[PDB]
Amino acid sequence: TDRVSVGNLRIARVLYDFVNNEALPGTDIDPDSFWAGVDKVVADLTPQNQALLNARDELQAQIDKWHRRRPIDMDAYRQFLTEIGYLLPEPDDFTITTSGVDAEITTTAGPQLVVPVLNARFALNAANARWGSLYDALYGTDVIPETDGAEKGPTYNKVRGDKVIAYARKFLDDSVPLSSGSFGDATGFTVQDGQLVVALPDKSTGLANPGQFAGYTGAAESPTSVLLINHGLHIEILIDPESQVGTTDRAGVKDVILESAITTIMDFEDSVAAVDAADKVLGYRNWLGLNKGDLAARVLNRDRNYTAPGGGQFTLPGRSLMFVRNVGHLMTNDAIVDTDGSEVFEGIMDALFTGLIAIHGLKASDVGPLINSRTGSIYIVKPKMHGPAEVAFTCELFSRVEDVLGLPQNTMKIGIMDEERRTTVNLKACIKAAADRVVFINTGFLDRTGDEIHTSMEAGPMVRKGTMKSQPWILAYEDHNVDAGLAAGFSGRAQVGKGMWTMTELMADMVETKIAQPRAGASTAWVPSPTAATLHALHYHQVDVAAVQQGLAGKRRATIEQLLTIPLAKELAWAPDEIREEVDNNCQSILGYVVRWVDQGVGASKVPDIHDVALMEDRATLRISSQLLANWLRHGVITSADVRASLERMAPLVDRQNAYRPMAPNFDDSIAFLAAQELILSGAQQPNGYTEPILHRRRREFKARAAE
Ligand SMILES: O=C(O)/C(O)=C/C(=O)c1ccc2[nH]ccc2c1
Ligand SMILES: [Mg+2]
Repeated sequence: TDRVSVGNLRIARVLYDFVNNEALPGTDIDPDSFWAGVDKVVADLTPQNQALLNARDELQAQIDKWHRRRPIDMDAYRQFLTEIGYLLPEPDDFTITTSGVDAEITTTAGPQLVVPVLNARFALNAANARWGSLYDALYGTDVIPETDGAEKGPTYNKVRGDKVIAYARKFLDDSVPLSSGSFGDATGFTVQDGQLVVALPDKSTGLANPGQFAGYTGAAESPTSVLLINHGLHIEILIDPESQVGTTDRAGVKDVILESAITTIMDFEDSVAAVDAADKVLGYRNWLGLNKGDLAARVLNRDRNYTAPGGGQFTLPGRSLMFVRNVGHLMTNDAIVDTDGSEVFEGIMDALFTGLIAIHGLKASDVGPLINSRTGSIYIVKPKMHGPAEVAFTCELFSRVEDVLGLPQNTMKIGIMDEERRTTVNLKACIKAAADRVVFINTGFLDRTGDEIHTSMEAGPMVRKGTMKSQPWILAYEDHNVDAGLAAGFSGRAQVGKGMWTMTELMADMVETKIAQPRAGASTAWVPSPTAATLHALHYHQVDVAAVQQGLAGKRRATIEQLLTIPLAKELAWAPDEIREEVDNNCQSILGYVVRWVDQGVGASKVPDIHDVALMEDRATLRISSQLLANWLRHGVITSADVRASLERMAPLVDRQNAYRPMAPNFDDSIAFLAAQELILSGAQQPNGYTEPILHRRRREFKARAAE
């Protein structure tokens, strides 16, 4: 049909054509030595991949047994885990040796953006979100309360605009402070002899710390803009009295631009639905556009030029340093199949194909104008790993792709996600396994909750979904992550990252609460939009991360006993109503996500919950919900009759909460509905509670039954 024959591999034509005509040219790599390398690498590495997945299952079953066979004694649970190799011994202290890393990762602290790579429009904006308007972000979201007078209507509201402006002025004061006065009384900006002087109504002043003055545009007397700096992040004041917002401003300021999303993660994993070669080629084509510099729908902003505080003409990068998030070790994709017809490990494929593609990010001009890494590294996030032997295996896999691609060893750097229990209680061993390729560690708290629930499925009922964020195990897990990174010398070398803020409409809540992440010494945290990146940039001007990290070293705040504390609910924990509610809540979350996945191949979007509070979540949330319900089922809390009633109930609301095809009132005809049912009912049987097998299968079912 459409398969090409390369050795033991039968590649899909769409993939074979794309790689040949689009990816390879300019890579200075013979289009034949490559595919041989694909064939070799697949053949040689497929064993160990399959052996590691078997290890997971073997381990999972011993744990299922120990709980079935009955209290809960911590010291016993701990000895058992050690006995089974689950809980490996902790290595001697060390320091990572990664090099060739850009400043956005080794040094800068600031928000990290995650965008689905199959959406070029999102992917463009995310790349362009290195710089963002603070007026926009304040005006458009509820950071400035829509009280009275300040309501946000079809036209621009001057009262609301004044409210934004005051917010930004107060921000300026608390970031680049004046030696005397306050930006809110300022009337003009000039640069005179390399210093910056702010025209106050009664006098003039400079910055308290004059070094925070980074540059400017336009003539030094009537500057177009003035560039500030705090905590290694740039602030830009756009000056134009001629403008709309300009005339109303006491110093004629049009805007304040913040350096926001310092890095972005282009995603092939949980934020996309890609079940075939057709799907993977789209994301591949976009990642290529991104690496060349020519992705268009609206284009990638080019770099920003400035005048240094004297006369020199420097430049700043206009884009976010891009990572790519490959899929993990579990799934296979039929984009490539062997002679017997077995599907090829998608993880190995992603390494070969995202690595190849990223070579363009390394070179400018002719067959792309734009450069990702200034230092010659390729940044890859590797999710869903369980233990140091799976980290090691990812090293080796990268070592081999490099050989195939002809890059120096250690080019491809790894972004380690701490989002599986077996990784968590062995994190030091995971970092040691990747000591010379590791550019971050990051707490993937949602997936981590999923694994947490599935690992102890046979122990008893779990606490509700909302109760998880406050649990002893997850607070220990968050801190433990930071101690290990800092111990291994991440400060000034690698990022130390935290999770995603899914409540996309609740920005005031984000601005008030997300500050805790850098306060815990994390040099980066995840946001789901360019706007939330700008707002989360504020926290880094408020919190000196370098120092928090500095005064956290040497400390150990988690014990293994705290990590291993299973989030079990106590006896008589819940009234009948709180259960019905939690059931309805998970069924609506599962329904509204799965329906967009199977029917439209959307892996991440703005989906309203039960109360229409819009949440932008991905498969990790689904993994939590479906595993939670599955767990309550397994342990008596609810029945099978209950699940169906809830699904049946929530379905028509999801339909009304949404091109779209309604699941109600015809339930066993919607493949999506049958998927959401399967996810819950087959939940305990899924390997590690993983949601992709069912999802992939059911999406492919939808694709087929729609061709005619
Ligand atoms: O915690 C995890 O397991 C994790 O890796 C997070 C995510 O991947 C994630 C979550 C929600 C999102 N909304 C938009 C994008 C997005 C991404
Ligand atoms: Mg995850």
